[PDB]
Amino acid sequence: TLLDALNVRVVGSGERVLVLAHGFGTDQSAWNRILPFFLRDYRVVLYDLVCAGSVNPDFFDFRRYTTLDPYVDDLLHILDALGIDCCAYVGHAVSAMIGILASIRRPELFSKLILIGASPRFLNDEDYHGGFEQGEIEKVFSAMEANYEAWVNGFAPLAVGADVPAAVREFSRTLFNMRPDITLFVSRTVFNSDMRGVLGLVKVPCHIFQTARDHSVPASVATYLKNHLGGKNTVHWLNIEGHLPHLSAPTLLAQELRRALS
Repeated sequence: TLLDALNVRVVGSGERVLVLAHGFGTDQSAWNRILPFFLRDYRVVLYDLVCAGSVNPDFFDFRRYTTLDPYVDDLLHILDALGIDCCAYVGHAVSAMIGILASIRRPELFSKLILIGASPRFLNDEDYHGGFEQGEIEKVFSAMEANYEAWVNGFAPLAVGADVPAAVREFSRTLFNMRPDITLFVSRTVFNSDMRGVLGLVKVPCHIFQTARDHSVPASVATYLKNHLGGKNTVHWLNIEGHLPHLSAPTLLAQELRRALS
């Protein structure tokens, strides 16, 4: 029933497992345009985080999903249920972190992690530039709660960054699918987490995919990850603007994935 609730799907003609894990505001459909590049060499595993608008909101238990741990639990449950003993993992934003944490708990499960638009911490402090001040973040939450639609319309073009209208709409609609309720709660969960202290525990190689002008991830956060993740790290400086390259420049992003995977 968890595989059903989280919309777990296994496609492709290959034998090597590749899992694609969406970030906040989207669901697994965000990979639709990447997918074709991997169907013939891989067994591709996709799923939706509980907070995706495509998952029954009855399954979003506010007394459970207060931190990333249960998200990790869900991932690890999927992989065990599918009988996966080793895979390559691609995670966008929050799913980058979920991947990190999963790898630490089950290092045998991952051959490689690929992180797209990852950050261990959004908030600035003494010696760390995360991109956001405590004030800023709060004004986001009050904008979201006051008028959810107005917020989506102002946030989506910024998240996409580049002028790709089709992408803005697609991101808009998956944000709109989410119950405003949950979007608020999940955002709190994320903007307030500090993953910095875990990075050194990672031992699996990580490829850090970083776009130009990512509104939620400064260029230095990519370097920081490269410097702190405890395994062998490669940074991929994408010639793409925005935080959602899988929606905005899918052919370009797929080519880099293919390269990172070899």
